[PDB]
Amino acid sequence: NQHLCGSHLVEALYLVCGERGFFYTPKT
Amino acid sequence: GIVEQXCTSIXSLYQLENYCN
Repeated sequence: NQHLCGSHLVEALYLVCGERGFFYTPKT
Repeated sequence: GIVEQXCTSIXSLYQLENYCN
């Protein structure tokens, strides 16, 4: 339905990944 | 990368979780 862009994307990563942080491409 | 997958295209919570450390 909706696209995740801009500040919305970074804030969603904050919640989904939590304190562990994230990568620019998947680690597997 | 993620802009293509999530902003230009549609990405699920499952795909977003693949970027987590």
